[PDB]
Amino acid sequence: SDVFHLGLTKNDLQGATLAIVPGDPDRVEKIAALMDKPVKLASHREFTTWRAELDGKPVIVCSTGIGGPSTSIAVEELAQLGIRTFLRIGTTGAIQPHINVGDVLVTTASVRLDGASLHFAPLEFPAVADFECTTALVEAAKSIGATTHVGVTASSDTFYPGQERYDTYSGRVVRHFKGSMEEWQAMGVMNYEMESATLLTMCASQGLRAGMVAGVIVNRTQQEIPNAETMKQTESHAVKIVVEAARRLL
Amino acid sequence: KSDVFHLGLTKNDLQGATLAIVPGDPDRVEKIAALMDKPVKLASHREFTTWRAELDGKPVIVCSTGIGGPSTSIAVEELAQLGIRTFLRIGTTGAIQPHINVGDVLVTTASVRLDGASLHFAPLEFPAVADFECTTALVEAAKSIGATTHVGVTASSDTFYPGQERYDTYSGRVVRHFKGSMEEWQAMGVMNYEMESATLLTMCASQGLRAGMVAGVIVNRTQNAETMKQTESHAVKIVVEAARRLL
Amino acid sequence: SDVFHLGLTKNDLQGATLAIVPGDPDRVEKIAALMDKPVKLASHREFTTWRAELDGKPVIVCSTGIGGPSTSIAVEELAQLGIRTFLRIGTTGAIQPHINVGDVLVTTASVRLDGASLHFAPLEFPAVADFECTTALVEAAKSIGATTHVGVTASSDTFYPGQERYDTYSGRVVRHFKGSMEEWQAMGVMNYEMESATLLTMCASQGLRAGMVAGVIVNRTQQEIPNAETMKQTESHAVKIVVEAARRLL
Amino acid sequence: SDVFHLGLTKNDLQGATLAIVPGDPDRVEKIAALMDKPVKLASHREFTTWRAELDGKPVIVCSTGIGGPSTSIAVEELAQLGIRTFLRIGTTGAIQPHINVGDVLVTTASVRLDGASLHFAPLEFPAVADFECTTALVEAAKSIGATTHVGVTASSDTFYPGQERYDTYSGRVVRHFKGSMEEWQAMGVMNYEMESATLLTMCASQGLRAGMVAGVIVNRTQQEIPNAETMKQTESHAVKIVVEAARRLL
Amino acid sequence: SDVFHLGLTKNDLQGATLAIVPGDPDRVEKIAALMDKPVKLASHREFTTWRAELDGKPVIVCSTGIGGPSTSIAVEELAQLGIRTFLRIGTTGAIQPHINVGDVLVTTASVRLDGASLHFAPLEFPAVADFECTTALVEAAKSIGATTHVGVTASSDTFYPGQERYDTYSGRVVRHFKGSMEEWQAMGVMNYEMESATLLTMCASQGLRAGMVAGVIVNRTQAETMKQTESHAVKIVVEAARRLL
Amino acid sequence: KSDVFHLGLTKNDLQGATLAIVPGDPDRVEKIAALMDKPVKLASHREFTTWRAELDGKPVIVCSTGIGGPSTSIAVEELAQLGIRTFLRIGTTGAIQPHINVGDVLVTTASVRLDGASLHFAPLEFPAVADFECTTALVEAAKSIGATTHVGVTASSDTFYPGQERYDTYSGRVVRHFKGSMEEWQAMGVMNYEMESATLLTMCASQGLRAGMVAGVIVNRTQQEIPNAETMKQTESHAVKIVVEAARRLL
Ligand SMILES: O=c1[nH]c(=O)n(COCCO)c(O)c1Cc1cccc(OCc2ccccc2)c1
Ligand SMILES: O=c1[nH]c(=O)n(COCCO)c(O)c1Cc1cccc(OCc2ccccc2)c1
Ligand SMILES: O=c1[nH]c(=O)n(COCCO)c(O)c1Cc1cccc(OCc2ccccc2)c1
Ligand SMILES: O=c1[nH]c(=O)n(COCCO)c(O)c1Cc1cccc(OCc2ccccc2)c1
Ligand SMILES: O=c1[nH]c(=O)n(COCCO)c(O)c1Cc1cccc(OCc2ccccc2)c1
Ligand SMILES: O=c1[nH]c(=O)n(COCCO)c(O)c1Cc1cccc(OCc2ccccc2)c1
Ligand SMILES: [K+]
Ligand SMILES: [K+]
Ligand SMILES: [K+]
Repeated sequence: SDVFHLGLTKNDLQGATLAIVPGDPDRVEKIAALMDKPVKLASHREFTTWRAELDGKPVIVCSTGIGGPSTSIAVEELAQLGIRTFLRIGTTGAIQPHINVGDVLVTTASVRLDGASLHFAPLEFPAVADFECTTALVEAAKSIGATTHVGVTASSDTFYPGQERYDTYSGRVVRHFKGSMEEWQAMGVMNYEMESATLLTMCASQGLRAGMVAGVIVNRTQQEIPNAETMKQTESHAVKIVVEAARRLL
Repeated sequence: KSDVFHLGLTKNDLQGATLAIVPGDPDRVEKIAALMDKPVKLASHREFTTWRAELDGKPVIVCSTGIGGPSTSIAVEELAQLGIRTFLRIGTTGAIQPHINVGDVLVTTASVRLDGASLHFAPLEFPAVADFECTTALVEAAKSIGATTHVGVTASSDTFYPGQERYDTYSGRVVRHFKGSMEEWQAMGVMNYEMESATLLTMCASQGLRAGMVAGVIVNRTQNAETMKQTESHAVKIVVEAARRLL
Repeated sequence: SDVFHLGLTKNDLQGATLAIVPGDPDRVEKIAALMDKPVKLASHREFTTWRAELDGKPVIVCSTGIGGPSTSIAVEELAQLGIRTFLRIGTTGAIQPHINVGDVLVTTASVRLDGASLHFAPLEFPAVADFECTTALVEAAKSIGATTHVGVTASSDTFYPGQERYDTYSGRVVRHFKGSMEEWQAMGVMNYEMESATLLTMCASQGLRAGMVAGVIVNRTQQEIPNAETMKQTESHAVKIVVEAARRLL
Repeated sequence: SDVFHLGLTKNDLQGATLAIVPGDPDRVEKIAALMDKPVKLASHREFTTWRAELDGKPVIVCSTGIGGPSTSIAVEELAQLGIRTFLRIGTTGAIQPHINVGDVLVTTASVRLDGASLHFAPLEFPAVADFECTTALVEAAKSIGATTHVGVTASSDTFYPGQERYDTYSGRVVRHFKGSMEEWQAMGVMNYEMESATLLTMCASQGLRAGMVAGVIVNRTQQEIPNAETMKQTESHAVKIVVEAARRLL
Repeated sequence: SDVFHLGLTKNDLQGATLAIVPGDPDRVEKIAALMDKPVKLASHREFTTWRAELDGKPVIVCSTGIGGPSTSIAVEELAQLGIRTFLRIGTTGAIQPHINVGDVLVTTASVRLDGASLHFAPLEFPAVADFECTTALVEAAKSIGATTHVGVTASSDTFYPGQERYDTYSGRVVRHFKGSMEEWQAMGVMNYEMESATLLTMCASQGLRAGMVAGVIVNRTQAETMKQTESHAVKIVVEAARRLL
Repeated sequence: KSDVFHLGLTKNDLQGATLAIVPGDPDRVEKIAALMDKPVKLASHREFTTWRAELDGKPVIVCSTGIGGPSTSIAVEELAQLGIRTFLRIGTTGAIQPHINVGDVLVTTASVRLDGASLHFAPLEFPAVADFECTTALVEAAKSIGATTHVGVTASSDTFYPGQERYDTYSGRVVRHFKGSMEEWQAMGVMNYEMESATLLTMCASQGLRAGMVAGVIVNRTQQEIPNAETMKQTESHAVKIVVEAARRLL
């Protein structure tokens, strides 16, 4: 292995410069199966890597795990191995009333409610997505025909207090995050997730291209629990979009 | 006499216009408006000069903001009250990357917030990001007229001198916070310096308004009078062509 | 010209070391007319410059515009040309019930609700006026006989949200500035304006003398819309004080 | 399941109130095997859970993954299920010249170079370990006879820039973290890891008991590559200490 | 004198490496009297210094005054003279309902509501007590038989607004501290005092050992017992010093 | 016996006094009070010593604050509760400008806030500014007795050592934040270092109380590190005469 965590060599990639980066290790195979000649490379901790082919060109699929810290490890080590373009796909909870479950969201930039992004750039630096990657995702969503929303995402280091959840062990939220959801809502923020602030900041400040797409599985203004059947269809919809976007970026 | 506090305009003056081009210089307002059909002056107060014109049978507004976030925030807020929903900024800039030449055109995706006024609308963690439709329109308009274009991040400062790390000043010193800042921005891939985009993009993105940013390079910090005039005409043609696609 | 923005040479000043700095470019001609031998020097962007004579000594009047950014340009370039003393004249809105419309205010120091001051000194540094300039303004106010208050001013980078105005397009104020006016009121702050924080900080941290005087045109506890008759008389009253103060500082 | 991520019910725990929380899902079986009646419960994403018995009392072992974010999900959902005491075991890189590879470190408190801790308490709040937990670990290390150091730990949201590593894709470190290692060294900080700031802050501010122990696999002042032989013995040493400390806290 | 403020030479210490550091200059004699052969060395400003014998070993008692600033002067100058272990004793106001007047509190670490700690380490650094010192204080509390609580302390640069007191001249508390007591209460913070954050931070970041113990004289949620509580706590800090010689 | 928590004073003890001179050293209180008519000792508790005197037929208070903002904030609050409305501080200082000499007098217009206590009264953006009437009286009194006076900005630190960039210490190190800080304040025109002005001026200006600050230079940091004990004695007596004369103008 040429790297500390992923368990991969330069030869394993076979000249790949683009990677799709989901959060769940168990979802890596499903994405790679949509492309040609899928093969397993490695699995260590939360990092599972598969290789595939797209229009005769090698492509990587690699899981990051939950959160900025493990995402920062995966992105750095993939960059060392030659990756220059990163496309993230994940699940999300919407905070706007007009956004429904099953909708697809493309992130232009993120609210930095994380710690890892500060290790690459000061807070004043924008957590902005690459223009070519964002274009490819919006065009891919229109190609397959989905309800799409484009805008700002709130990216939090926690699932609970940072997203103003009160049904917890303590039942309390620290002063800084008290009434924060209502503030983001008024500012036009679409949704909550946990990795995009880190990914977009670290790529934009290091000459790497990054894009972000997500499927809505819950709306915070309507309900609190997701549905099992609709989630699988929504995940399938978002996967098709990210693969189609990767096609345009090769 | 007036519906607003500073601009001196009524809703009737706009004639249903929802788009506005916002330069910094009051003197350059006439020049932009003359490129479009039926140009007419409306008001001239302080640093704010407003002109109305017609683009493809649709009314468009041109209004100067002056230098800096404070007066930009006054102009944008008062124009939004009058019915404007789309704002397109055009200005001059100094490039900090060696590959970007004088005469090049730059489109801003988002800005580094080295200003104060942006914080009056959203906390620092909120991204000073441009609208996707506006950015697309500006990029496609630049390709239409044929120009050397660079797309990326811009540093937006509340000063011209210390915040942009200039040492040829009265004091000859730069405060600790900004010492070595230019080298840091350069390493992070930041294209250029200007003085208004962070305020404009933050206030628009956090209030449901569409904003875009385009600039012409007149100097490179790592390295002519007539070349500055040609660069302005090149950039002005792009912002008008982009406005056509957004109507 | 020897400067980037103002369009002036060192010769145009003719040995001048003091400058009166208003905000409105249209007000420059009125202030210069009060002094002997007025002449137009330059007009570029928001910067209009006039040269006059006071007691046989050359004096400059130069507009800064609204806000710290353009003010920082004007002051720096004037300092390069030889100016060592700066006196600001402007309008203001009072936040104290005991201060009435028509009163004159002299600022000792300012609350830094701006960005430009930070480009010259860290936040812990006081935005304080020069003692000789402040004494000259107070004694000039007593010379003409006007109701004067001396104290602290809040200096904001915006006209609307930073001064807690809710009659706007969005009708919202960001968390940081919510309830800020009530806090400044309890702390004894007299008024709101938009330039003093930048001017006083940049001068005090660079060895330049600076003073600040203002006329109250509106009271926030009483009304919102100003007048026409009383505004003109207050602006004529305050201008007299700033010229009289310049006589003492020459 | 009673929770969102772990895939566990309250009855699965069988009355357990203590959990050992490693980072690596693969290390869970190895810790559980030291105790009586070890059995698998669930495996979802980076969260693997096993149940065992210690002196006739049920105990839980659950993986957190790398980083504060996934750690915060695991700790919260375990607290919902009845866990009140948390003991972390991990690997670390030492930054003091007097600490040898193979040594064991017990953390009294942590430097907060993370984001997640801020979602529970403001920066001024100490990321401090529980006194009873710290005592148990120190006495357990004395029991088996290991070389032990007790003190402060630096806890970072990144593996690379936040720990001032320069052998990377960019080869640069952001201004904030430039020269930071030398600063921590002078302040007597022992080591770098990635989860203790989150764990200790979130427990101390919510009435939960937490302790932290680690085995040194590399010294940053000596070499940059860990020895893949003594590492197995070091991790075996640290596991024995955490299990013996758990015995004392039942 | 070998120092700027304290008025002491290295010879005055007679080889002492441990110091008990109260806030009150008038309480220095009272603490020393519990040990053998106490003698006054110096009295300058708010710094009163006595030396005594404990189990045949010399021990220093030196007042710091109220607040981080004067504390930082005393600790630094004592370190120059050879002191390596510092044990603080004081009074406190509890903010938890379960802690009674007369109880004894041992601080593991402190909430940094002070300015002086920042002059030694950035805010992210923990104001944590030394493990050996904390252990000795807990064991000494059991030795005399007190009702003891161990945990986190809020350390403030003011007595009034920083501790959310509204019975003042202004009757107001700045926004930053409005509702702060309730927040600390929910986070399990035991009490308020004015020096621990400075002491613990400056010692932990400079290789010096420090411990903190206090007697509860008032409960914020709720003369006679005030003197008894102080006598109880002083006995503990001297007994703790015995185990650290 | 006492109307306050710390000072050990009743409102009746003040006899109608509204002005207080506030030094740092408890042992310097008697020296200032001896300059005025009918001096009497009221109380001595902790670092707080209080004397009462008469000035031009009007009662005046002298009360020590101790070193640092924390104890200063206690003294000021409890004196205000007893009716004091005007505060004048006197102390010793170390100059950081080459042109300021030992024996000079400094009057502070406003202070750089390198303290913690000031934040408990107003956010950092609020200026630590002195009262205009108090400042005017201090400058005029200095010219009255004839002294070399400088008016400007003071750096007010929560420590004596690292916050004032002293390296001759036990550790020999200064935290990143304050490394190179003295050179920065020097370039910005800051006159000197002391330890209480930021707290005093902020808390008074934000609560409707009048405050003034004056100090005597006993050391210059660019010239030396250890003050001459003979010159300190003379400078102290010089500064005390000014603060009493300034108090006369404000009654
Ligand atoms: O609100 C959310 N915030 C987020 O940050 N994310 C993104 O994934 C983070 C790790 O789960 C996310 O996705 C959601 C949506 C959501 C709501 C409730 C419970 C969720 O979790 C797992 C689960 C439990 C039961 C059935 C299906 C899924 C997810
Ligand atoms: O470096 C820059 N930073 C900027 O923020 N801007 C943007 O305009 C801000 C107000 O001028 C900007 O454009 C430049 C480029 C530049 C370099 C040197 C001098 C400049 O000033 C005005 C000028 C001087 C002489 C002839 C024409 C214009 C502008
Ligand atoms: O509340 C104020 N805050 C301020 O910061 N300033 C200072 O001028 C900033 C530039 O406008 C200021 O002056 C005022 C008073 C005021 C209130 C309402 C409208 C104002 O604007 C211009 C106007 C409109 C209608 C009639 C006369 C003047 C000014
Ligand atoms: O310096 C460190 N910082 C840390 O934060 N951690 C803690 O684990 C975090 C996830 O690896 C940790 O442990 C170390 C020690 C270290 C140094 C170099 C490479 C390392 O990585 C994995 C590995 C690769 C090859 C052989 C053994 C271990 C670990
Ligand atoms: O609430 C407190 N906060 C604290 O920071 N401290 C610590 O001592 C700091 C200086 O008193 C502390 O101890 C207390 C307890 C307390 C409450 C009310 C009055 C107090 O003051 C002195 C006094 C007044 C009247 C009778 C006896 C003692 C002390
Ligand atoms: O540099 C200084 N910074 C200050 O903050 N102060 C103000 O007094 C604070 C408590 O000493 C202050 O005064 C000085 C001048 C100074 C320098 C070295 C030693 C000093 O202390 C007492 C002393 C010791 C030996 C001979 C004479 C005086 C005072
Ligand atoms: K993870
Ligand atoms: K302007
Ligand atoms: K003190």
